[PDB]
Amino acid sequence: TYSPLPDDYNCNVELALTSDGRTIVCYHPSVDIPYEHTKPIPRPDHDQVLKTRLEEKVEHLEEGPMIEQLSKMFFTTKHRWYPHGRYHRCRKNLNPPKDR
Amino acid sequence: RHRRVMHFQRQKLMAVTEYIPPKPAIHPSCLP
Amino acid sequence: KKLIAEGPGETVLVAEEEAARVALRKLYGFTENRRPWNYSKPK
Amino acid sequence: AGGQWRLQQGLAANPSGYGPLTELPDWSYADGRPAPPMKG
Amino acid sequence: HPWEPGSFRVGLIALKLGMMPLWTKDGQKHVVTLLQVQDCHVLKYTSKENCNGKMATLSVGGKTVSRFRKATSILEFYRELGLPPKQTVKIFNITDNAAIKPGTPLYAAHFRPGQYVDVTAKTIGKGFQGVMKRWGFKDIGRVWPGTKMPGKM
Amino acid sequence: SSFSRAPQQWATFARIWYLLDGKMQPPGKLAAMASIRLQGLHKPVYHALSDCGDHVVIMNTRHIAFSGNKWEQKVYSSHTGYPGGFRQVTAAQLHLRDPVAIVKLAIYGMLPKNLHRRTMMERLHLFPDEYIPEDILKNLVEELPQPRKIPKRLDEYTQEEIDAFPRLWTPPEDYRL
Amino acid sequence: VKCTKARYLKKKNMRTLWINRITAASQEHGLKYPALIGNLVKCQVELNRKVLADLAIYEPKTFKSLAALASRRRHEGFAAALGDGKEPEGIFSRVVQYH
Amino acid sequence: FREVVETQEGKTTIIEGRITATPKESPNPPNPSGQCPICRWNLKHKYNYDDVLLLSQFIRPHGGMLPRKITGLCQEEHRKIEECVKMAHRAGLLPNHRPRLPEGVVPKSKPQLNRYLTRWAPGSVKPIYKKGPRWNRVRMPVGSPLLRDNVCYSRTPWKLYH
Amino acid sequence: SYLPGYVPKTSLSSPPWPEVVLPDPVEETRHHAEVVKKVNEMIVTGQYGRLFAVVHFASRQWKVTSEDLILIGNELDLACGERIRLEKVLLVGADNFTLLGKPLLGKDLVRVEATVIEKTESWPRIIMRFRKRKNFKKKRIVTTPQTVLRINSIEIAPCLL
RNA sequence: CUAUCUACUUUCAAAUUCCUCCCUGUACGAAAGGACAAGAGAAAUAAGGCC
Ligand code: FES
Ligand SMILES: [Mg+2]
Ligand SMILES: [Mg+2]
Ligand SMILES: [Mg+2]
Repeated sequence: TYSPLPDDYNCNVELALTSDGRTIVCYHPSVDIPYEHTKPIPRPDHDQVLKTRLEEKVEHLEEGPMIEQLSKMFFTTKHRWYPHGRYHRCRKNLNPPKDR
Repeated sequence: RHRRVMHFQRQKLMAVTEYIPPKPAIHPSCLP
Repeated sequence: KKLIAEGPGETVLVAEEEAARVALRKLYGFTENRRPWNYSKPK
Repeated sequence: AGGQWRLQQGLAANPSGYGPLTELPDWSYADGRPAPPMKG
Repeated sequence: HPWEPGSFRVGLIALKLGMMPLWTKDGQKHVVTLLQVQDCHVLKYTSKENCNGKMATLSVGGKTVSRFRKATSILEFYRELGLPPKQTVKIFNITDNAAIKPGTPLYAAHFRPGQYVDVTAKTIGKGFQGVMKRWGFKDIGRVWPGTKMPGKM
Repeated sequence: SSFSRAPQQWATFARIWYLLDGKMQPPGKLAAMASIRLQGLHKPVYHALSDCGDHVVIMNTRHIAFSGNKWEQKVYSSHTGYPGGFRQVTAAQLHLRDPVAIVKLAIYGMLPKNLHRRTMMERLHLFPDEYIPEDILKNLVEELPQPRKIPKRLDEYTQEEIDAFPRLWTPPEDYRL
Repeated sequence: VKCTKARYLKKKNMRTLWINRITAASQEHGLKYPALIGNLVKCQVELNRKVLADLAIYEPKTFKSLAALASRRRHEGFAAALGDGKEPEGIFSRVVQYH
Repeated sequence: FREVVETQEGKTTIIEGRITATPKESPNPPNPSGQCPICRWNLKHKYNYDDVLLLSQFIRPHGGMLPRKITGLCQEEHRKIEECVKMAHRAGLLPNHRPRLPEGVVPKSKPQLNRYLTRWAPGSVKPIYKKGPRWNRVRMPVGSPLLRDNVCYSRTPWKLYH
Repeated sequence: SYLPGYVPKTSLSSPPWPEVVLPDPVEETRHHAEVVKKVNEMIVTGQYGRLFAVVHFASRQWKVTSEDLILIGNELDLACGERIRLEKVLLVGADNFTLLGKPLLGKDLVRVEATVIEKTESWPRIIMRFRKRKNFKKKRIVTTPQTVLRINSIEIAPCLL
């Protein structure tokens, strides 16, 4: 039949005027994702006489290389990673208003 | 001596009053 | 094969745990869009 | 938007002109008593 | 491998001993510079893909220097290679058929008489000099980038 | 939706990865779509101060098609900064030198002229010829439709379609052709 | 002085934001902003831009219905334009009259 | 269709033509009053540069245009189709209507710059080094002016200059 | 073999947009009654949770729900605690259905009640015009009367049919 | 300029030129006349360095 919009996403919309014609009624139930359209949850992942060692993977990196790594990882420019002076740091409100 | 600039209101008037030629529904050459 | 809940997460484990919380909210009738508490004077 | 269409239906070009949306009372008392007429 | 047209073999690092007069059978005088190869070895080989260049690279080292004045990381590199540390390390762009095993010594007979060679080195440092010595010199509202002014020569 | 507050916020502002095919597409129409996605202007939650831009991946940038004679006529000009450093090259010359330059410049001009523009460009991934790194391929969420419909070539027409079209004129049987 | 003048800009920018968000929400349903706003008026739906932007974010199902209603009214306008007026007006085209 | 041939046999060459049946026009044109084929089929202002099915009928096997007298097209449509065929060729829509490659020529691959609606031959056009001021801006032609009268299904007329 | 207005298929022969056929009026009128009845039964059986509505109040439109607060930008000649009914409801919505007025829904269908919880004035608003004088000492300050309304409840009645 | 600010302080190194010889009394040239590059030597300038 005729649909104003496709009904394969978000919800199925049925538009109907009332008999008097003064009210528009919209029936929009949710469209549940079909099981077929889903993927299975990805499953995560010797002479070891000595205990396993929790080697610290914390490597020192200089500011330039460290900022370059952060910028690449988050797809940002380098500027945001540099610090700012005391004047701006103290200006920031550390008890901002919160709405719900 | 050179075509002087017109007041833009006048230029707007000229454009709105430009000749519009009649367009036949069927081209004359396309008819017997 | 019938969806009961769906949840978002930054990791698959976090999303799976959130989905469980969403399912529990629906089962216990404590969803975010449930009928609000009625304060109308008894009548 | 819709100013010319509204005029074609005999309505005010602005939906805030004449009609139920503007002229009708905004509110009434919960018990059903009518509110005082609005200043506008 | 045999030499093929389009091949680029490695070069070497030499020390500048000085200059001497040389005469040719046509009776012309020529001043030459004596370049002495001291403890020159191949240090590293990098293939075309890994070098980020069209041609593969061969790293060559120069004069032997004290191990007591070198960084730990550099000292570890030479420890694996089995050679005393070098003073200068240069990169030569080579073809895949000119690759030499790291550690191989390079000699002056790598070049032969009658051949031409480009020689690269740091020039004698003259410090901060004026336009006259630096450039030989005795209005858009700004100085152009690249303008010749006094500076380190 | 009865999500937990933190998960709900994460989903609403999450970054999406979009794929765009540039084969036989004009750069500007590709740039116009990429501009909107890189700014987050396609989201109802859009706000300039909210960093709600999305990732845009454009492939086949080498196979873009310029309408008209823009290959010859369109000139890209830059200045090195030195006396006599002004350089002007045509779109064709620039395309051979850098297959992604034309699409990149088209997007750069459309983005807002503010400090957020360079950040938006970081989320732009231009690839010349159908090869996308596996990591970027795993991010992809949706492929946006090509802005220009690629007309079929004469050879690409099926016999049924060729027959369906009528023969407009009767050629003289004595004409060499 | 800036504070006094900014009140004018605040209203202007807020309306620009609602239109941007409504445009984005409409595009998700294949509808251009002028089609949605104008056709909703032709259905005697007087929801303002601020509410429509709020609905797009917090009531997506209701907003899709509004987009579907605008799309339906737009199609009824197309059919009427092709017709000579002999046929009857569309169901959603019918305008309620007030006196 | 007359195909001239030549056969060298017995130390002699014979040149003769061969008359072959041609594609007959589809019967019952919708508008038999139309003077030329385009109007006879209600195709005036209804074809573009990418309608190879329509344009291919008026071009030779090697991409050349056919004479107006042979085709019967009116001068106005003849020029329209002539421009459309030029743009169709420059866009690669007609890859089988090119001159046959002899044994001497070698297969070669050169920069293939995709283009469409190309009014001018790429070689003749010169770069716009100086755009000029806003009031006197040098524009880039897109499409052809001959197709300015084509049916438009949008509220905006075609932009012929970019 | 062709009609008088037949045109061979080409790019410009027909419009680019896909042809749309609207439902038959008679058949569609029957379908509308089924949808209105279905939604009416949901209201009759209370098959809805939280409701939201769009109300027109003080020249303004408010997307509200139960327990919400709205700051009205003027006085309302009402005592704090007074319970009023917001009588101009453009829209009332549920999870699965939405009712739209043309332009206002009937009073029978939806009832929205609110309470006045605070009567106050806004924070001082500076008015400063840069006329050709010493401006600072000539700054005007205005405070506007405000009223805070709490949305108590939104009730829909089964009167669609 | 007792120089606060703007700008700038290595676009690192593809080189130009005039003469002589040669090509050549050759190609062209009715003929006279007379190449061009290809080179060779010698100069100078500029750029870069060097004792
Ligand atoms: S005479 Fe009708 S289109 Fe040519
Ligand atoms: Mg020194
Ligand atoms: Mg305004
Ligand atoms: Mg010197």
